[PDB]
Amino acid sequence: QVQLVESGGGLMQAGGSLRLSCAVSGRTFSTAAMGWFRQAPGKEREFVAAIRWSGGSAYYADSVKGRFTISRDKAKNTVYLQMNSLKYEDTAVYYCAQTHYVSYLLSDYATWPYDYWGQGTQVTVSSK
Amino acid sequence: NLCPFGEVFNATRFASVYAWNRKRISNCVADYSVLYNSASFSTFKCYGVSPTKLNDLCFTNVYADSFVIRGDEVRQIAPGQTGKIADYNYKLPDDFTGCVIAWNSNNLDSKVGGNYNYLYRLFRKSNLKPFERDISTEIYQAGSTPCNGVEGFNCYFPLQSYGFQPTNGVGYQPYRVVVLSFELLHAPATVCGPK
Ligand SMILES: *[C@@H]1O[C@H](CO)[C@@H](O)[C@H](O)[C@H]1NC(C)=O
Repeated sequence: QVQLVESGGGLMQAGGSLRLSCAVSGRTFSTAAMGWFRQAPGKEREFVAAIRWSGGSAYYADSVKGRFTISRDKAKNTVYLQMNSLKYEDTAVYYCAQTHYVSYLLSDYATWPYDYWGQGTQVTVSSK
Repeated sequence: NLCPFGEVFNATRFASVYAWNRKRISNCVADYSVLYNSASFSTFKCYGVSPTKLNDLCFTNVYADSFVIRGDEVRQIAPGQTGKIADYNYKLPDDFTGCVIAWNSNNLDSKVGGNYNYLYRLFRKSNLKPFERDISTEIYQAGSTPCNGVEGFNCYFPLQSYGFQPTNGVGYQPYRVVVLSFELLHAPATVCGPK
């Protein structure tokens, strides 16, 4: 088992940039990939980005590709979501997830049901 | 001064086959009869040696290689075999002298919803040499364009989880494997049979 704790959410003006963190503790040696997901009020949970723990290759949903960056610090067992060029459409609760499942195919981490989930952090993007 | 075969065969944790474990046995009496009389094993094949003649032989070292693979791959842990395990994960030499021991570990290594902790190497540019161990995680170029260490189209991570669930057919169930290698170098022969 691992425990995922997210931080860094809050209010930001459109066009700004914010970094979310997710600290992983417990059985950290098991980590194969980390993923970020978001849920806006009244919408289904949506995949944002995934990163392979070994090598750091990243996979992005189309709605954030070119704007968001995912990175991970192995020594600190932390994954980061750098949310650049914030838009009103980015307002949501962001959740980090961990899996020990190793796929040869990075894109599978967009649809894999993960093993453990963070508590969620609210990001609210203000007008103009 | 009994050889610590218990530590090998009764280990709670076993290695992924790509990153197979080797235990060096030395400075002990080896009671091989505890293995070959046991009903705990379903595979017990010895090439160019019989566990009954080991009881009055001395070696400089004995090596016990251990890992998990699925049932259908146990046939690949033999001299002259081909397949993903023999080619990319764990290779025996054509003239192997030693023993291959396996048992079904469904009760330990499978879990409801799937255990994905055991990995294998799915891709490699060339076959392993005998007893070579590759733990590299270089992105594998499957297509005609170089990867430059970035995953994408035709550019794959080389390792893959097995999926062990208790309801799998026996061919897809986890098996624990131990391979015994016997070595005699220019040193005192410190691993002896009870005679
Ligand atoms: C492993 O432990 C069991 C006790 O349940 C015993 O039967 C067996 O001899 C042990 N294996 C070795 C190789 O010592």
